[PDB]
Amino acid sequence: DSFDPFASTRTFNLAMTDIGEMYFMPPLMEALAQRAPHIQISTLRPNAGNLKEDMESGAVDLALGLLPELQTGFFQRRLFRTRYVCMFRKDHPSAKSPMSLKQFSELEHVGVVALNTGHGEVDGLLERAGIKRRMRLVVPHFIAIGPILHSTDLIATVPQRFAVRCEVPFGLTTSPHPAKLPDIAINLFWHAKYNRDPGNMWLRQLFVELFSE
Amino acid sequence: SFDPFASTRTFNLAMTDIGEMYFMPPLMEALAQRAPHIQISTLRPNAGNLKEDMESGAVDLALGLLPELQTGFFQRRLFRTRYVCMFRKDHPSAKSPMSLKQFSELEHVGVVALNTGHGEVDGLLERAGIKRRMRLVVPHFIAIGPILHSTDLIATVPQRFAVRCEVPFGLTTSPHPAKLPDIAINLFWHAKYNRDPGNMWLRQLFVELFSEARH
Repeated sequence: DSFDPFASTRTFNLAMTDIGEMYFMPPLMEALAQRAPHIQISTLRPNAGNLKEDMESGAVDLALGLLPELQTGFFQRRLFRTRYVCMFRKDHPSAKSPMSLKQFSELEHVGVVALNTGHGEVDGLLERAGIKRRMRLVVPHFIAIGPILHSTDLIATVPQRFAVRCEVPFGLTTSPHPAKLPDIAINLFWHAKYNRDPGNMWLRQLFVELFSE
Repeated sequence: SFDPFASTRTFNLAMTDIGEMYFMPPLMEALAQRAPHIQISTLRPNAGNLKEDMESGAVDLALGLLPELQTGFFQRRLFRTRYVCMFRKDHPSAKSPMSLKQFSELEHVGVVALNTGHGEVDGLLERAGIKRRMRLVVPHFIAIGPILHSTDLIATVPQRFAVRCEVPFGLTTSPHPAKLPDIAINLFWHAKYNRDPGNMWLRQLFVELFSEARH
């Protein structure tokens, strides 16, 4: 086909995690305002069936995150790797940075289940490393984290990006995590069929320009 | 009997993402003094089979619209919330109260919000013949604040959600230019546990904290 961002009115469909939405969308829409102001963007969670078939059909253009299932017929590219960080409200009575493992186990925690994303492991990685945490609140997803941490003496274990997005708006501070946790690798997946498609290419290159390290 | 100051029970609460964002901070803040040894865990209403889970006792309370819960379920109105138009405060052109004209002229973020009272909006507007430049459509509300803060987009969003996001993201709101209905936000619990001291107490706390009935 052909592609002119100035004029293009095409709809792009992006699969991403909720945090992925929170992190990618604002600087992307900000960029798209000056680069392709007439195209449309719609996001969806990866779980919603069926990612392989939909990406193969063209219903979904790109996908971002761990998404380990996509292998054959899929090009991928790593935008960045992110570390886990301990985050809490700045005026916290006792929390300190860098935080000791002892204090970590002593304090009370909010847990994000984060089922079927790479961030679901943490609550188990800590358990298998023999680190007791007082789980005062357990929520499925990350949306309520900032608000909760701001109004309580709770602490949370979140990826560094979620921390940076929330630090200023909710008066939160962070701390290098007291527990040896792995990094998460964040990739950009696109189907091999559309590897040469000008539009898909352009949007890809934009994602790389914006987010890659 | 049930003693909050001593109890170490886990309570399970079914609620939407916005519901989480709104109910959870002032609740945990309150529980810090009243019952500092209990545990709370939340979940979306769609996950699992909610009636069976609530009847079995896996889920204690559920908050929202939830028209599915009719029989064997007692409900209690916590409040009524109205739709509001939100955007960043330093917006080049957006004004409050916002004119319907300007609303149709500006660009929008849509939250699909499937299986919610909030899902209807995108349709209610269409059937009222109101065109919108849907620049970005997202499934849920999590990315809204950040997006609005960084772009000249505007969004149709529930009153309380707006209240949560105004201060952190430097957002202003506006009475919605379109005639939209109010959503009724209720507290549901199963009839089996209507007399259960713990469940009763937690209900009473939810009423004390969030009910606007008397005033």
